[PDB]
Amino acid sequence: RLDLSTLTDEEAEHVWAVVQRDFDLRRREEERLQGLKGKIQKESSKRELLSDTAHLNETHCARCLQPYRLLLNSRRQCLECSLFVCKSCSHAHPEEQGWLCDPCHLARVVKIGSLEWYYQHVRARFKRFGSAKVIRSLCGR
Amino acid sequence: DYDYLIKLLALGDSGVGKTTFLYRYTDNKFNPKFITTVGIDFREKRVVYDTQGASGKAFKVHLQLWDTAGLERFRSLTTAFFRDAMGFLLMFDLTSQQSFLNVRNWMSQLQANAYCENPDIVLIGNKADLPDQREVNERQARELAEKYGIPYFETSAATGQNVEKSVETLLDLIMKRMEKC
Ligand SMILES: Nc1nc2c(ncn2[C@@H]2O[C@H](COP(=O)(O)OP(=O)(O)OP(=O)(O)O)[C@@H](O)[C@H]2O)c(=O)[nH]1
Ligand SMILES: [Mg+2]
Ligand SMILES: [Zn+2]
Ligand SMILES: [Zn+2]
Repeated sequence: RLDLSTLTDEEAEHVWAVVQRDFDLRRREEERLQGLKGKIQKESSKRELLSDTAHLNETHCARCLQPYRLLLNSRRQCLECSLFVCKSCSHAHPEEQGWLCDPCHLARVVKIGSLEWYYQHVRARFKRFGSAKVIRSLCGR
Repeated sequence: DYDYLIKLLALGDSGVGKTTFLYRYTDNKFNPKFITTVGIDFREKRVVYDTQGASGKAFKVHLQLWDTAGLERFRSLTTAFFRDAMGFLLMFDLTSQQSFLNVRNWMSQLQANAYCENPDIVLIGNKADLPDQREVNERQARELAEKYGIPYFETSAATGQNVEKSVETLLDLIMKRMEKC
């Protein structure tokens, strides 16, 4: 097992600190992703409700529901779910002449942002991540 | 507040200039003091990454720059954090054929403690600002970097020479990996 006895204490005290900061970080990143996943469900269910309100997207933004004629920008189609939304609720996506609706945009930051590919290869080669391993080893004090 | 959290880590011999290289990247400054890094440490920096297509879109990225210790007294601990990074800055000193010969040990060290056998990596030759004290044949370093199919960059934490460029190359290397999901 990773054997930290060699570490003198001024050192030990330092390492842990660095490790704490790492945990603070991890915590934060999981809540960041939670929040976004939260926004995608809320917006997504709203769609499922207004879904029975015939042709509403034709006159109202799919995201903020404000009326088109009242805005200072100009209606746009999401290249993804092909609904319309105002400039304020739209975003120009990475690779393609066009735009994305604020929900579809988060939907994508989340799929790429989570990094499943990475965290799973990590989890399948070791049982825990660095700070974790180093935390139990630093418990030998 | 940001779109992506990317984790990077620099490893190499002691004194090849990793802490200094990183500080120059996040502070565009240059501290000359040598205070061998105790085990591990990391600095954070928010940056923007723009995409290419055909234009594309800007993205806020929050970098976690991992700085490992070079000494052996710590080899054990340091290698534990290698799995915590998406990409590596594998650097050696241009003024020490030694550190350059250890680059082969480091690579394998990485291959065994990283999340994968072949992670995104970039070879870095530091301390270009002192050509009078240089001792590493540019061709070898350039050829080794081709054996691994890895980008090479002679850099300088002092002059800042490529410090910015190299890092944004590893980053762009990891961004192509993620996007394929
Ligand atoms: N002229 C010049 N000096 C540099 C450069 N980079 C680092 N140095 C110097 O080389 C020394 C070592 O830099 P460090 O960051 O401590 O190297 P290190 O490998 O991270 O130290 P360890 O954590 O023990 O591995 C410092 O005292 C700096 O003054 C550079 O690009 N140019
Ligand atoms: Mg250092
Ligand atoms: Zn709107
Ligand atoms: Zn959409």
